[PDB]
Amino acid sequence: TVKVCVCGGGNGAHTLSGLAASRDGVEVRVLTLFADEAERWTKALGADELTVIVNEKDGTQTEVKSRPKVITKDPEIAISGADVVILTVPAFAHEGYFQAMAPYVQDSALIVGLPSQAGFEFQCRDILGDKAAAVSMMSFETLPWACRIKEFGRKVEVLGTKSVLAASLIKGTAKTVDPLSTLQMLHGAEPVFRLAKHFLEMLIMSYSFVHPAILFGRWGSWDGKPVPEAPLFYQGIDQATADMLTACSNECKDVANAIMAACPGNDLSDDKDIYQWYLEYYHEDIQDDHDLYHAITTNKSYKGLVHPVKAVDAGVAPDFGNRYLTEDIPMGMIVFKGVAIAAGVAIPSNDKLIMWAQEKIGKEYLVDGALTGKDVATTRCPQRYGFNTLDAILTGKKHHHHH
Ligand SMILES: NC(=O)C1=CN([C@@H]2O[C@H](COP(=O)(O)OP(=O)(O)OC[C@H]3O[C@@H](n4cnc5c(N)ncnc54)[C@H](O)[C@@H]3O)[C@@H](O)[C@H]2O)C=CC1
Ligand SMILES: N=C(N)NCCCCN
Repeated sequence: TVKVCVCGGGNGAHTLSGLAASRDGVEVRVLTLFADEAERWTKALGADELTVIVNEKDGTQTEVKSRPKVITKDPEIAISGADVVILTVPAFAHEGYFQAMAPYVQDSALIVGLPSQAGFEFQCRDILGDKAAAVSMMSFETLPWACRIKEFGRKVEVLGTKSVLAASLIKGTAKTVDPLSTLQMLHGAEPVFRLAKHFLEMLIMSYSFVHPAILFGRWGSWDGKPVPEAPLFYQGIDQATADMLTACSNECKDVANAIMAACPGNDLSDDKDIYQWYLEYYHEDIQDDHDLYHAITTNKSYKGLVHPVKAVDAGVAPDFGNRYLTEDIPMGMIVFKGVAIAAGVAIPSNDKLIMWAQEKIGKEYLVDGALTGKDVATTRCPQRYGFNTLDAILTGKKHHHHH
């Protein structure tokens, strides 16, 4: 039997619990530490099975029905004996699960971030301590599905499910169940999971700048004047924002190259241009792909997608807060900035974006190019956990003298 603990009670948690529990020889324990979400889910589901509606490419809908073994807020029941522990929650909830699982997680456990967001492994290492080197840490780029709960506890819809998805892996000393094939089995035929060469590649390939860039490209020098209605998001970018995304992406390559040169045996060559990335994973949706601007603006899976806005005098105004900034900055850009400092690589365009973004949401992470902001302890930059060197970042071991 493979024993999976699904952490969370969101769209993803519902879907993953639904899908994973439908597989033969799989036992699912749902863990959720959000107050009494666990009891609520339980009362709601009753004696029925959890239902997942999957929208196929045919336009048809397949119904998956299954039941988890237990739905609980008790980590001892959820984590003990678990072969795989999958965290599917907004990144701010990760700290709580790592803290809860710590004294119950076995050496052999595969600890999965679905999705991880940036700094997932640094946090995991810090919280689990000496147990971190034993377990394996798996980081997935994004969520496998586009999904929404329809009826809490008992029904979730997959609007679409990704064709391919990448994940990185830090192997522990303990032999886990096979990370890639086990995860694949839980998800079914799709996405077709591939293994990223190195976890830092996966972290950098998050392109945490993307959403901060887009918001800046449309609201950067915003004269305060309202607009009639929510402007297009991705499809609404101009040439300047495209260039900005190219600049940031290059800064990603810069950091990647610096690590490789300072640290032999760390293959980060799969860090590619955002433009080169778009064509790899959206080609069938892009009608005009001669450059990055056109690659993004003619992307058919970006149509109808608009900025978050709110009602103001004489029209509509950008709605910051959201998760483009409250997540992508502390759980994204800052982490990348932490690696950039450790590599010694300047990244003026990422910096430009951080400084602007944090002000919008009334947070402070970066000050004078240095990670000394008011709320820097709420981020996952490796420096926050005392991982200050590339070696510390890579291996999780601090230094270490010795009189
Ligand atoms: N289609 C989708 O739902 C997409 C979501 N994602 C990403 O995947 C991640 C998971 O997505 P969802 O499952 O939709 O997230 P969600 O927003 O549905 O998750 C809500 C869950 O977060 C936890 N939570 C909320 N407030 C909390 C609190 N203050 N303290 C402790 N726990 C709390 C609870 O368990 C709650 O059930 C997100 O980071 C999202 O950005 C990525 C692609 C698509
Ligand atoms: N890391 C990637 N390759 N893609 C990120 C998916 C977008 C999540 N906002």
